Amino acid sequence: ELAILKEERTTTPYLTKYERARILGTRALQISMNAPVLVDIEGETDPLQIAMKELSQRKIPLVIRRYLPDGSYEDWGCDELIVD
Amino acid sequence: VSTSTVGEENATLLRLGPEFALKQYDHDGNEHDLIALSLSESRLLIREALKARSRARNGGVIDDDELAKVTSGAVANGVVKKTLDYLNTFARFKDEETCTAVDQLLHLHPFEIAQLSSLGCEDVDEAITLIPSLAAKKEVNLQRILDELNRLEDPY
Amino acid sequence: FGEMERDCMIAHGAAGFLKERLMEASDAFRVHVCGICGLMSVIANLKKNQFECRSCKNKTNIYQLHIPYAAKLLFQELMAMNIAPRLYTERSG
Amino acid sequence: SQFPYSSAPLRSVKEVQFGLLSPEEIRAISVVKIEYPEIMDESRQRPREGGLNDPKLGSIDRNFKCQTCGEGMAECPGHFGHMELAKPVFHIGFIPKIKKVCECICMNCGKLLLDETNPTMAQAIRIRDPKKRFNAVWQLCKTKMVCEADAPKVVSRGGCGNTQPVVRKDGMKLWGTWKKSRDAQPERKLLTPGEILNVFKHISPEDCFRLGFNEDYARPEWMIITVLPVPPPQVRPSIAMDETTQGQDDLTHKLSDILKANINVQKLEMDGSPQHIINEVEQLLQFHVATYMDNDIAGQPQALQKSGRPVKAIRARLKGKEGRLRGNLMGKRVDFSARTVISGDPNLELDQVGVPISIAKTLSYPETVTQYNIHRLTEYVRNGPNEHPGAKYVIRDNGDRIDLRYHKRAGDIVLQYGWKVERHLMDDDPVLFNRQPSLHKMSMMAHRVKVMPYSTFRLNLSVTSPYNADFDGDEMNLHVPQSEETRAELSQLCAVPLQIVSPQSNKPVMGIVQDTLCGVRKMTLRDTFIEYEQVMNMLFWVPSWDGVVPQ
Amino acid sequence: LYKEILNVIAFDGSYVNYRHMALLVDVMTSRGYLMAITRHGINRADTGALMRCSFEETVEILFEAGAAAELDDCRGVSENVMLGQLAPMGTGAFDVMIDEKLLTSLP
Amino acid sequence: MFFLKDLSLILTLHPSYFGPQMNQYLREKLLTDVEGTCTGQFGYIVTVLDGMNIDVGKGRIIPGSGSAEFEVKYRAVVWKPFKGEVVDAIVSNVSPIGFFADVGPLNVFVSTRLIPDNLVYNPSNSPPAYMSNDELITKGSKVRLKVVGTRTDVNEIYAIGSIKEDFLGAI
Amino acid sequence: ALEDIMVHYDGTTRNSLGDIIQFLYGEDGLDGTQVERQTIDTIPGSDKAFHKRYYVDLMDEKNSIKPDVIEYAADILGDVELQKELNSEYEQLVSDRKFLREIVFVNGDHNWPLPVNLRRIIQNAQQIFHLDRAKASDLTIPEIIHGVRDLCKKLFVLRGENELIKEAQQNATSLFQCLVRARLATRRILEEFRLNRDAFEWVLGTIEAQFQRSLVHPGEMVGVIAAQSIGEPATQMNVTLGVPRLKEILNVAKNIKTPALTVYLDRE
RNA sequence: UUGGUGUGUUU
Ligand SMILES: [Mg+2]
Ligand SMILES: [Zn+2]
Ligand SMILES: [Zn+2]
Ligand SMILES: [Zn+2]
Repeated sequence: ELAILKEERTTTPYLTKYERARILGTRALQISMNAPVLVDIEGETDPLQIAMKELSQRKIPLVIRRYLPDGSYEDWGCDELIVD
Repeated sequence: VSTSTVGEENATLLRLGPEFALKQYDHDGNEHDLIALSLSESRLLIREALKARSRARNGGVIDDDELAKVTSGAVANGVVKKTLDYLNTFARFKDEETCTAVDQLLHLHPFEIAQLSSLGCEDVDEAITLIPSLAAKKEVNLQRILDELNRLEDPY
Repeated sequence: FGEMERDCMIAHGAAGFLKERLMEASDAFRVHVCGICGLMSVIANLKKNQFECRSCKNKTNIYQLHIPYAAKLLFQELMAMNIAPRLYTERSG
Repeated sequence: SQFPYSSAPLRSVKEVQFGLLSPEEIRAISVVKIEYPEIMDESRQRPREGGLNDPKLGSIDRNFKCQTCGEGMAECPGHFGHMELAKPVFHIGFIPKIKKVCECICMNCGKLLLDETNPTMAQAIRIRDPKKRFNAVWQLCKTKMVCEADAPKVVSRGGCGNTQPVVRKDGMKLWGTWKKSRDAQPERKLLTPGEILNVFKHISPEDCFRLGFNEDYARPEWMIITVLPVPPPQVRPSIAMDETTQGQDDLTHKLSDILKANINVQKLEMDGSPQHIINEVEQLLQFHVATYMDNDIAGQPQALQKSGRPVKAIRARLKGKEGRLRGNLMGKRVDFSARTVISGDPNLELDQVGVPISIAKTLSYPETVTQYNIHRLTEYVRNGPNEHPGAKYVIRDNGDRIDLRYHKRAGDIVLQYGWKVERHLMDDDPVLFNRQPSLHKMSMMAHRVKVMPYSTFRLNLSVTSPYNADFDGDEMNLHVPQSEETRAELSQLCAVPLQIVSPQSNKPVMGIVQDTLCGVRKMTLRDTFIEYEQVMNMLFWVPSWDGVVPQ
Repeated sequence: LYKEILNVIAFDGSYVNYRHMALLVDVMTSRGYLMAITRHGINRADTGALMRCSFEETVEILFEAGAAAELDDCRGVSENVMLGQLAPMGTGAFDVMIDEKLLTSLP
Repeated sequence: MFFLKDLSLILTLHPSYFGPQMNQYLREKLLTDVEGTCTGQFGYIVTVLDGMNIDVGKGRIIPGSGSAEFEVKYRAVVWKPFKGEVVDAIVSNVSPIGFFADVGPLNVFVSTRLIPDNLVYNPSNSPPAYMSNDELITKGSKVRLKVVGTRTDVNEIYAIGSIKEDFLGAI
Repeated sequence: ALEDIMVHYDGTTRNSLGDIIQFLYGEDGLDGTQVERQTIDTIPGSDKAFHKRYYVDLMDEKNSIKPDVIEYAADILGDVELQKELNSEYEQLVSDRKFLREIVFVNGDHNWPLPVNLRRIIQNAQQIFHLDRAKASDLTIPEIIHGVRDLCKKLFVLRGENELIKEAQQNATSLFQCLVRARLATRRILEEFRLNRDAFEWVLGTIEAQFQRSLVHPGEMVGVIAAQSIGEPATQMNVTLGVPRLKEILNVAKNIKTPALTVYLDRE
C-alpha cells in the first residue's frame, strides 16, 4: 500500500544526531529496564555510557522508520546505517 | 481486545451483522467471499490444525480427548473438547473424500451452503422451512442435492 | 515553563522532553472514548468494570487516552457550548 | 503506574473530528434532566436531587463517591447534564453564519435559490473547499431576491413564489423584511427561533452538501439550541469562602439564573399571559443563554455579579493570555523546577552549575533499580531524606509510595530488581538550565551537577554571554528530567559543547569575558617574563597538561 | 523581499546566514501571494485547526472548526502538544521498531 | 455457525522479555490469550489456524515507556450463534422448566413453554425425560432446535431455544 | 508563523499540509552552522594573472613544471596526450570563470560563505607530512586530473538515480565543485603548495567525509531556529530602518511609510 | 488549605 522495497532507498544512509539521540535514549531506557548488554562493562555502568559503548561499536537491535512525507517509509536497520 | 479486518440479526432473514458480510477482506486488503463452514468442513480444519500444531512442537514426528489437549489453558481445553464431540456426533461427511464431493456438489449464499450440509434433510419441504432464505432463489435440484447428500452420508 | 521555553525546546527539537514536561510532571489525566461517536461520554465503573456509551448503545468500541486535564477541561467546556470535538484514533482521509 | 488499570488499550489521538451537536445526541448522552432552581433540599445536608449539584453528575466532595461512575473525585471526569429549555434559542456563536444561511434559501420549502442551471453557480458547485464554496454561494445568492416557485408547464422546484426576505441582524434578535407585495407593507418582524427551526427541519441533504455543511456532522438545524447542556461541577466547583460556607462558581450562579428564567417561562403558558410578559421572559431566557457563553457582546451592558464585577463566562475562560490554552495548555506551570539567584565561579568547567544543598534535598530523580546500581542506592536509603547524598522514595513495581520521613524501618528493607528509587540530586546528572525569557536556541542548555554549600547558583563565566546574565540578581530556573529518555535527549543535544556555534550568524557565541580576557592580553604582551617557580603552579592548573614543561 | 531583510538587519553591522532569510522569504511567498504574518495569514490557511486556534481569535476559529465539520488529522505541532503526544520532529519525526533481522543474528 | 475469521491481537511486551525467543513467546502468548475466549462481536474463538507459523511482525517501541507493541495478525475458526438459526444439539439435563442442550461450545436452555404440549416431563421414569407416544427426550438425546434468542455476557453467551415449531424435536 | 517546518528525508521543506517551500534546503542542503567565508580564488584578478598562475604548457619548456618538485620529470615534455587533458581542464576553468563571473557572483566580490574549508586540510597535511622538501615528488598530472574529475561526481547531496536527481545534484554542488577546481588545479598544487601522492589521497578522502558531515540533518526545525535567529538581532537593534521597518516587512503593509526606487540608467 | 481583585518591587 505504502511501503517501499529496501533497494530504492534514496534517503541518506547516515545516522544523524536527532536519530542518534532517540536511539541513545531508548536503548538506554531498555538497558535500564534490565535488557542485557552485548558489549563489555569496564567502568561504564551508568546506562548512557553503556549506550554510547554500544553505538561506538554499532551493536543496536533497533529499526528507524523514517516517515517519508507521502506516508511510506524506508525500514533502515541500525546495522546498515553509517554511524557518524 | 481482539479485533478484526472490518473497521437486528435474524438468521431467517440472512442478517448476520457487520462482521459477517458477504465480502470479507484478508490481512492484505484483498477482497474475499465470506467463509462459512459446515459442521463437516469445520471438523476437518479443527482436527487438522490441532494435530499439525502438535507435530510442529515435536519437530516433525487420532483421539479427540487427546487432540484437544494440544490447546493452552483449561478454558481452551473445554471449548475445544465440547466442540469436537459435537462435531464428532453431527458431521455427516466425516472424511475429506466425501467432503470434497459435497464441496463440488454445492459449488447461492455461503450461509445456506453450510446449512444444507450441516442439517440432514429428507425432502424439499423440510429444507425451505429450516432455511427460509432458499424461498426466492428459484433454482432447485435441491432434491437430488439432498438425495446425493443423504447417499454420501455414511452410516453410523 | 512558559511559551518561549517550549519554543526553544522545539528549536532543539527533542520533543520527547516536551512530552515529559506537559504530560508527566503536571496534570496527567486519563479519560475514555467510545470509538463510534468519538466522544468521552463513557461512564467508567471499574471494580465492576463496565461501560456504556449511552447515546449509542456501544459497549465494545472503547479506548482510553492520556491527555492533559486542562485539555479535557477544554473538551467539557466546548461540549457545554455545543461544539463537538470527536477524537478518532485512526487516519481517515 | 500513575493511573489505575483499565482494559481499554492506550492509543493516541489522530484525528480531530470537529462538528456540531444535534439536540438528539445531547438528549442521548446524559443521565439526568435538570429541574430545580434551589441547590439545597431545604438546607438539609445532601442538597436537592433535581437541582444543580446532582451526585449523578460527579461529586465535588472528597468523601462522597460519585453516584454514576462509582469512583472517587480523583478519577471521575464528570458527566454532562442538560437543561431542557422550553423555548429553543440561538447559539450565540453562529449568528452571522445563521444570518447568511437565512439569506440563502427559501422561507417556505427551505430550498437554495440557485441550482446547476445558472452556470457560474454550476462552476461554484465543483469546489472541494467547503468554506469558499459557501462564500461563492453566499455571493451569488445575496442578489437573488425571489424564491422561484418555478425552476430558476411549471417546473415547480419546491417553492411557492413568495419572495425572499431581507435578513438584518440585531444582537440576539433577527429582523427579516419580506417584500410582501409592487410595493406594499414590509413586515419587518422578529424571526422567532422556533419558526426558523421548523424551516431548518425542511432541508434536503443536497442543500446541506452544497451550502457548506455536512449531514452527519453539521446539520444546520443544530445551530439552534433547544437543549442547552449542563457541564459536571468539576468545571464550576464550589470554593471554601471561609472554610464553612461555599461561594459558588459563576457557572453555578448562571445556570441557576437560567433555570429560574426557565421556570418563569413555563409559568406563563400555564396561565393567563398578557402576550409581552411572554415576550420579555423569553427574551430574558435568550439573554441568560447569551451570557452563559459570552459576556463581551457589543452594544449591550455586561452581565454583572454580586460585587460589581463582570461574570466569568466560558469565552472568558478561553481567550486571553491567561486562558486555558496560552495560560494552561500551550504553556503552563509545572513541577520539578527550582529557582534562585546566581553567582559567578571561574573555578569550574564549562558544563557545570553549582547546586545549593537544600535544592538538592528537595528535588530528586528516579533512577531505576537495576542490577548494576543496587549498592549505592541502598546506601542512599541509608542516608534517608535528611542527608545528602541520599534518597526520598521507593516506588515499587506496582505504585507504592513510601515517604521516608514517615517510616521508622529503613533497615529492614531489601529492594527488588526493577523497582524505582528517587535519589537526591547527586553530582554529574543532566539538569536543564534556563533563563526567562528564551530568545534563541541556546537559551536552554544542559549542564552537569556540582554540589556546593552557601545557597546560590554557580556558573562558568564563559556561559554568561549566551544566556545574557549579569549578576545583579538574575533568576535562572532548573528543570529536572524524570526519566532516562529525556536525560539522553538533553545530554546529546542541549549540552553546551554541541551548541557553541550559532546559526544566527554561523560563529561561536560563547567566548571570553571580562577578567580572563583582559588578563590574558596583559599576560602575553612581548615584554612579560615569569620566573620558573611561579610557572610550576601555573602549568599545574591545566587539567590537560601532560607533565612536560616547555623549554 | 530578501534584499529588504538583508538590508535592514545588516545595517547595524549584524550578520545573518543566507538560508534563514531564504526560508523566511520563501514561506512568505509559498502560495503565490504574500502570506503575511498575522491572523489573516495563518488562520486563512487550511492547515491544522488547533494550530490555527493557538495563535489568535480562538473562540471564532473554534466556532468555525465545529461549524463546518473539519477533519484535522493533527499533523500540526500545537495539536500534538496539547493532545499530549509524541510531536512530529526531532526524535519524534519517526518511529522506531524492533528488528527480527538483527535479533535473528543474535543468539 | 462456524466461520473462518481474520483477527488480530495487540500484544505489549515488557523490555525484560527482549530476548532470543521473543517471537516464539508472542506466538504462545496469542494462543493462551485468544483460544477458548468468547466475545459477542465474533463468538467463541475455537482454534487458531497455523499457530506455529503466525507472523508477529515487528514491535514498535512506545515512546516514553520502552515497551514494545506488536500487532499479531491471525486466522481462526470461530463459532457464533444467531437468532433464527436451526442447529442440532445434545441434551445435557432435563428439569421441570425444560431441558438444556449442548450445541458445541455453549449450552442452550429450552423452556417448557417452548416445548410442544404432548411432551410431558416424567420424573418417575428411569432415566427422567420429556415423553410422548413416539417421542423421547432424555439426557443424551439428539435434538434439533432453533436459536430464538442470544444473550451476551462477553464471557459466555446464553442462547434460549425452542422445539415448538415444524421439523424441530427429537431426531 | 513557522512552527512546524521540518526538513524531511528528501531535502525538501514542507509545512503540516505538505506545501513545499524550498525544493532543496537553503538552496544547498548544507547545515547552517557549518560554513566559513572563504575565497573562490578564480574570481578576481586579470586574465594575465589567471593565465600566468594556471595555464599549463607542455610544449614550451620553461612555462611547464620546474622539474625540481617532481620525480618523473624525464617522462613528460611534449606529449599532446596529456596536453589535451590540460587544455580541456583550462577550458573547464574558463567555463567556471565565466560561470562564477557572469551568472552567480556578478559583481565579483569573491568572499562568500561556503562549506568545508579545504586550505586548512592542505596545510594540516603539510604540517603532518613534514612538507618542506624542496624535493621531487612522484604524483603525476593525470592522477590529479582524474582525482578532481572523480571528485566532482562523488559529492552526493541528493542521492538516487532519477533524472531530476542527477540534474538537482549538478544544480546543487556547482559552486562547491567550482571552489575545489578554483583551488586544486594542477599548476597551483604542483607549484605553490607542493604536495605528494599520499597527502593528495588523504585530501580526497577527507573532503569526501566532511562534505558528508556538513549536510543538513533531517528534522532540523529550521523555521523555529530561523524565526528565533532573526528575532534575536531585532532585540538589540533618510530611510526607515530597525524595528518598524522589520514590522512593516513582516506584517506586510500596502502602505509602508517611505518607499523608494533603485533606478539605474543606461550605459551611455 | 481558599478564591477573586488591586498595589508596589526584582531581572
Ligand atoms: Mg541585569
Ligand atoms: Zn458512541
Ligand atoms: Zn462518575
Ligand atoms: Zn418559496
